[PDB]
Amino acid sequence: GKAGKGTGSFGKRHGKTHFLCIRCRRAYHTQKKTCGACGPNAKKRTYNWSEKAKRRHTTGTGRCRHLKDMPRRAKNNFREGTKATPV
Amino acid sequence: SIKGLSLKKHLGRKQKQNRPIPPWIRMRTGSKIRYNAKRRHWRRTKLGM
Amino acid sequence: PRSNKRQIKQAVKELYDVDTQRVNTLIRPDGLKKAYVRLTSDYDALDVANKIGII
Amino acid sequence: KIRAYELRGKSQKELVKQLEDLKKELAQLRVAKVTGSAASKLSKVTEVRKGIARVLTVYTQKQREEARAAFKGKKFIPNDLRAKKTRAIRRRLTASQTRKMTVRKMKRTQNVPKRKFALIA
RNA sequence: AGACCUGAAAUCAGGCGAGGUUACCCGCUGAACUUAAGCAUAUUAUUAAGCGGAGGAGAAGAAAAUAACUAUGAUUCC
RNA sequence: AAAGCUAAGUACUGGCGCGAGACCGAUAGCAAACAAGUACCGUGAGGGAAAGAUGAAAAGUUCUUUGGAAAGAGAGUUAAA
RNA sequence: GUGGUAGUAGCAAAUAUUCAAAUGAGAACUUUGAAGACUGAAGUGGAGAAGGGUUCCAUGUGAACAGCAAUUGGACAUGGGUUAGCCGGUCCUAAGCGACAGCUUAACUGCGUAUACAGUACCUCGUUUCGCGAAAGGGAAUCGGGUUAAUAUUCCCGAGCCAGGACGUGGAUACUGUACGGUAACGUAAGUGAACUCCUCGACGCAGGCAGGUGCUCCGGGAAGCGUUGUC
RNA sequence: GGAAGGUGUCCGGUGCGCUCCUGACUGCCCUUGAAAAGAGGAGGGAAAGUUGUUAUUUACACCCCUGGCCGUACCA
RNA sequence: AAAUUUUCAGCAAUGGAUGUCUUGGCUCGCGCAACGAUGAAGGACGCAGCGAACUGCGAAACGCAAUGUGAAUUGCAGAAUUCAGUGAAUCAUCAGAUUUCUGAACGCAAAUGGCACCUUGGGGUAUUCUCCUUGGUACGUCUGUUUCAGUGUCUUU
Repeated sequence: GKAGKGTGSFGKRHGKTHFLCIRCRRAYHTQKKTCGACGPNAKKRTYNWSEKAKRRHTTGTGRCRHLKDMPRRAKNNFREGTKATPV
Repeated sequence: SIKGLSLKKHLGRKQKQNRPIPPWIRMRTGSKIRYNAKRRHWRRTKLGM
Repeated sequence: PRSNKRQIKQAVKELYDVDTQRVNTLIRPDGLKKAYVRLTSDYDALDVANKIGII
Repeated sequence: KIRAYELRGKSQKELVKQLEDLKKELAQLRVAKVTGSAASKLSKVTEVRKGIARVLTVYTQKQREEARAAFKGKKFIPNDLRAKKTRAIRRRLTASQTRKMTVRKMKRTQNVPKRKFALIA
């Protein structure tokens, strides 16, 4: 019996359930076409039963290209279409 | 092998992150860095990408 | 690496002023296109490689 | 050697020629990196690619000044120039609309004005 | 032939919606461990998880109100 | 009553920017004082570390000598190796 | 974090190594020769897929790793390497799966074949809804020799073929209207055919023997080189 | 010689042989053994063409032009 | 009596406790209101003279313009000019620009830089051909516009 429960059966497994998702990781179920973490759905998949899961992937963990510049921008009341003056 | 161009580039990138850190970097001021932490051996530890 | 085989033919014609027979093209592991470009039998390559300084 | 105030003199024909001139010199530096050189040469790449980025800035700066000169005080300004701010800030009503009252509430506001009154010692 | 009524089309002209964040806020939906020295009503709890929607605050708000007094007088909070 | 608007006092483990402390002092305090939600494990949902301290100044031990080299031994830097 | 156990258990499957010289600080273990063995074409051989991801190739080397060793290495370091009209993906549809119209549900979801989806101007036709789903199904066309440290039906030399679109010279055919021949089966250098319709190929099971063919294996003569030779 | 130049590459057999392929048969089934893209044929006779710049031939023969994108190392 | 075992001390080894530090945590208080179809958060791939990561940035790529400060940066290299200056800087500030491929993600798709059509400007027997090149084409919904359909209700030419 060599298809086995352990060592023999571990020889058989050379599939891929999951490949990289474009949005999320390696959750993208290829048959099912959906992601374990990111979730085809417009809304991003996230749950209050895991607070560490939210912690990993929220605002600020990434680059924040638009957002980082915001505090400075709002400090000056969003001034537009002007320059600094030469003295 | 019969890969897509996307998967080729992910592989491609992780060759380029698998080299020893420059010698001159440790010499520079206020650095505690010693040998690269993230180095990987292709047998020992695996990508899936 | 985004470039086309018909663009390389015309870009090489614009830069070095030399007409191309046959472009072949290949994406290195890096993520860089290498283009092998055989020139037409009219021209010579060792004239052009000295003009650029790939020599 | 380029400075950006000097390029604000030069014409829309001239800027293009200079941009092209730098890109030749940037290309002939890449050749020397590949074949054979010293570190005396390979610092000159840093000067010139900042030179290129100046000439793109100044060109695009003049492109927008002529547009804003032309569409000044006019409706239907192109989307390219159109005052970003926030999404929420863009939405809302003008101070005039929020401020504006009915003909009824005008009369109650007008005829009962704010009076400076005081209490005696 | 011409007035309406109803329903379509368009890469028509100009606009608006979607998704993200969780501390507080609004609405639905909705448990069990647990306590009762058992347990079923009860309790945990009109809570957690789930699904929607906001704002610098939100909701509430000028009585189809309290009272039975010599009467009080939107709402919120202490 | 079966239609509607309305600031203030009030709430605020998030964001943004300040000020404190009879608090903890690297097995503590956040999981994280360091390239920490990192390395790494899991097909996946998820799981998730260890790791602070030369000296005031690198002045981080040239030079002779043994050895294949690593090192050792003399000598040397420093207030001290 | 560190002991005793302890320099102990143990390193014993897959028949097997030996001699010399070279290299090196150092050779039971690297390379080259000479012998001797094993694998024994449903191979431990030559090529692909899944999975891996630079392990490939060259030069170099102080550690550690390769349960002895190591001058060796899939280890370490610095460089280099993957060339296509014809090889595949791409195109088609299978089992199935996403969405349209709508229909459910507070939504999350779940269902989803319902619908008004050619001859500037003038007509006359009009029933199917978009897409995904095969690197073993279907399907346009490629073969020989050479070449590099590492690529080849992809590079080079030579000989072709296919899809799309076409100028030109010289031939066929017709000009009161699309070629002829054969009794026929059908034929030849060519030999117009819109709308609409029908048909063919694409297009298909398993077992059995029989006949023919490719490649392999085999026997004999001829011409080259090679081996054996105290004996034939 | 210290890479230049030569000859030869010929003519026959054999088989229940082994391999894969084709061909026509025979049998088996309460099992009868995919679809679509695409290529072509036919029926039909719509159009054009009046002895010359015509018009059908773009696979009649020859001639001419273009062929994008991604995989391609190596183990197995 | 050696040797061995055990015990006590000295020196050495092994190990990282104790002590002293601390650009980090934690808690309380006080202010402020500012993401997104003008493409957000998050993801992928790139960019430095000599960089793997972490920070920064997007083919203008550890940055460009402007303003302020006024001479550095630094591990090495180079640049020296930039030195009574229309100007050094891994400087501060930030009002002007860039902002690849993505993602609500929007032409159809998707383990594919796959497969279309329209459109601007140019490049090679052609109005239908191929090529490069610019920008488009998702869904819902409001106001207006244009073109329609209905033996819906009406007159009637």
